[PDB]
Amino acid sequence: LSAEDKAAVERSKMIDRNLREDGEKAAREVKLLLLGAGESGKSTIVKQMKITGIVETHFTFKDLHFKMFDVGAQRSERKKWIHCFEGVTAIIFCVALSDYDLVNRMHESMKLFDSICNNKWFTDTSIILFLNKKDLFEEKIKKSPLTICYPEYAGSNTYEEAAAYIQCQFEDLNKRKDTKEIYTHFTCSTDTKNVQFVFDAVTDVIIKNNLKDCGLF
Amino acid sequence: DELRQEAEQLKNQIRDARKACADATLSQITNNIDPVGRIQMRTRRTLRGHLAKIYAMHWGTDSRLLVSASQDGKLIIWDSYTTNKVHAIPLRSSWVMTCAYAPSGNYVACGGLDNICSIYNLKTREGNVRVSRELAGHTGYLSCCRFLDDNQIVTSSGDTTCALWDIETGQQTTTFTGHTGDVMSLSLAPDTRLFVSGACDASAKLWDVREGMCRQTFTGHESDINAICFFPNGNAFATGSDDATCRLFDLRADQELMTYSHDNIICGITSVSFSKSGRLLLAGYDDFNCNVWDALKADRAGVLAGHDNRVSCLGVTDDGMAVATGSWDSFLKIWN
Amino acid sequence: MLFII
Amino acid sequence: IAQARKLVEQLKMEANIDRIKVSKAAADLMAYCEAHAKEDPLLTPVPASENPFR
Amino acid sequence: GYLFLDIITYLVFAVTFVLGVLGNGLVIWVAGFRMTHTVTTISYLNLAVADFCFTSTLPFFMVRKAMGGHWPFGWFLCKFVFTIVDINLFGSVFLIALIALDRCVCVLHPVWTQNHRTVSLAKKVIIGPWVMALLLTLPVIIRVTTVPGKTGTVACTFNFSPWTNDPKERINVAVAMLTVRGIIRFIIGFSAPMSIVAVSYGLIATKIHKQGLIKSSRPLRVLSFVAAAFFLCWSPYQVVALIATVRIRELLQGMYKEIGIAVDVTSALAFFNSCLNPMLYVFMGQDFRERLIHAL
Ligand SMILES: CCCCCCCCCCCCCCCC(=O)O
Ligand SMILES: CCCCCCCCCCCCCCCC(=O)O
Repeated sequence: LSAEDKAAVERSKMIDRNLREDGEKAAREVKLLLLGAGESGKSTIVKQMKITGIVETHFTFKDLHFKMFDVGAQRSERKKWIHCFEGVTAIIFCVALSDYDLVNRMHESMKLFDSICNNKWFTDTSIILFLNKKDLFEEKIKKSPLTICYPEYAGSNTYEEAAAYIQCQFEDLNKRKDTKEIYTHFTCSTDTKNVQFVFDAVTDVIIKNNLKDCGLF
Repeated sequence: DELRQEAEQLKNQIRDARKACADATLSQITNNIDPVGRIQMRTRRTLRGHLAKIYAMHWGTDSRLLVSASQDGKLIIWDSYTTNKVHAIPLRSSWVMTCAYAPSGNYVACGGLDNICSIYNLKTREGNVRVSRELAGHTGYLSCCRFLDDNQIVTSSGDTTCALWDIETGQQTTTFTGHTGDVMSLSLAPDTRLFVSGACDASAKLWDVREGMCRQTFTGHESDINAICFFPNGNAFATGSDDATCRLFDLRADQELMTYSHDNIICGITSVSFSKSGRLLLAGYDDFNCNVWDALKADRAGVLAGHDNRVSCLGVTDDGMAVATGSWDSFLKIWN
Repeated sequence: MLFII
Repeated sequence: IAQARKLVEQLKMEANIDRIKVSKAAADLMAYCEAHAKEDPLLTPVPASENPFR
Repeated sequence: GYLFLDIITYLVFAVTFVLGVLGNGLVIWVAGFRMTHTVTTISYLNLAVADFCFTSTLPFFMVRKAMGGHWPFGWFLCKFVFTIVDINLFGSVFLIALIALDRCVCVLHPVWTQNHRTVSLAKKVIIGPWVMALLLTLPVIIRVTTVPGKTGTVACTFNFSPWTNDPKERINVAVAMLTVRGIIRFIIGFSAPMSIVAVSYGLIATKIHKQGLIKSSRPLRVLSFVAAAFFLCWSPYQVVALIATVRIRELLQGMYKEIGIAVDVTSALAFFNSCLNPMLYVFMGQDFRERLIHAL
């Protein structure tokens, strides 16, 4: 039946074993999509991680290997390539808190956040959210009122209340409040604090994914 | 200031010219032909081994080998007759939205969110497949790439620009600017002198590869265009769109001839390919199943279910023997 | 498992 | 603003194109389909002795 | 007075046979053929074959109880039925323990389950419940035999050391061999799997309550409705069996008639778990529930 293609079938099986081993080594890594609203911040959280196209940053924390796809260089219709990231564990979304006065930039960041959060592909994908430049925010809120971006805001212009209001406005954009959780964090200069938060959020996402697969959740 | 009204007047003039030439519709002329609507295709093979969504496949001119790309970073070349995997190429970037197999069969190409078309040399003195040239000149992602010969590859991009590349030099010999939206697909003419590119602006433009200027522009799609394929003559092409509609545009008539729509189908088309005779239009919808449109009558002659997720890519063999549909289910099925 | 007796 | 004049120039060549009646184009497509119908394995099932996928 | 305790036993076997064969078949067909092989689904497939072959074996038990202990099938059919039953029941218990440990490891230690919980490791591990089930079923395969009765009836009672035909020695030898089977029943087939299920479903419930990661009580409800179901179905029989294995000498003369029907009704409750495992692991999963309706 098979004479000289028996070795062809042997090669097919050998390269299939190699495909499976590589596939296990790929499924081992946790995939994070970094859909940063602006060049600001998105670059900063990338440096705070251990380390033209789409940049794939690889780092390992506590025996968990991460892949961060910085897709900011892909300035095109996000609708036609966003489905490529349908299976990412989490979407690290990076916002600059000091963008409220700059131009409306914060309003654009919310438009992008609503675009990805209520997306047909990321219905069950948890969105880690980093509000960056909290230091620049602390100095800025002293002189520039937050009523510039939010007329509806009615609170003392202090860093804690203003930051809480911005976090509330971002976290309130998700219509799907059950299958998704927006893990929010104000970025600390220490690289360890920022990565730990990502590790904790992704461990929560892995636990929830296991619960859904095992039928508990 | 005057240019905008001049352009509007020219658009009205071209529309009037098309309306003048539309003496009759395709459906009226081909209403008396035999309705060949009994198309049952059993899956003859299930090529398995991809561990992620398959976005692109392309048959070889030998109509036996086929290269398929997927998001696990692997181009696999399948001996479709025996289901064997001839090669497994580990791509530098797993985000590959397209792949092509050279007409000579010596090379394969793949590209995607990396913005780079990688050319791989299958036939080398060493036993491994090595990348010959990475064609990096696009600012937008690569949605399609088709080989014209061992040296010329045409590549549609997500930056509104279709490019013509010289592989040995590695530099664009022609850039087809003119689309206003991301170009999602390409289709080379059978004679390789023309190629139609469909874009997200719902406009499919016929280009000339020799000088590089848009020969004709076709509109008629409501939403984004996802797939395009020349009729075997090269005098017509079908287009697949997010609006659940295929349309047959004729190059000489310069206007749409047939609309391929059904009310129960409300899902976008991810892939389009014609049969060897052009009598069948194989449209791969994202409702998880392909369709078989009788191209001359717009009556759905058949369905090709058997795929769990959306049929991302579809291709008919150069001899028309088989139709390989690849899907996000990680499985390619060859039908006959 | 089974108590045969 | 160069894009506007460029679009105007392109829409000029689209305007002066030697078009053909849609009846002729439809007839040509129908004629090709009829001519190559026999050499098309999908339209009519091919015997398993001639089909390479079994 | 005790005739009533028999009809319930017959129905519990009857409901278990039909529901078990249909439901588990669904699990094997949908999970094994229709769905992709993930670690969780292969574990469910193993449990499904374990509690399907046993339910398929149940008609032999119903007929045997019907004919007052007569085993009319033969020698090979008694060897195969009893060998299959013990392999399956012991497995339908070790696999429940393995599923509990899997759900425990994939919640308590998510990093490990991400890095190492692959279908390859899963298939390597799933032999351990089967290999344990086969090694503990060897007393059935090497000793269980059809033994003739002077009363005009044949029985499937274990025959030990047929080499010694001493009436007195046979009872003494059996008491000892059957005590070993009893301790192994309450320290490997009930205590160890119950301990693993209780510890696993307690630790994951404790974590998902302390973390507060869950929003609905459905995870806690499913954990309770699985652990309690396993305890409710097997605790009766394993309890009666232990009192019987601590009273075997007296049972081998027929003196304690009561345990005779105690072992029977309770064992039917134990077998009920085999049919309800498909009802409680795969059909409470929406992915499987959607896949089954779409499968047809
Ligand atoms: C029914 C008793 C429990 C089930 C049987 C034992 C389960 C397997 C325990 C070991 C699993 C693999 C441990 C090493 C994993 C590794 O290599 O990191
Ligand atoms: C690094 C320390 C890890 C400690 C915990 C390891 C647990 C190993 C046992 C896992 C049992 C389940 C694994 C999949 C098997 C299956 O369910 O099919």
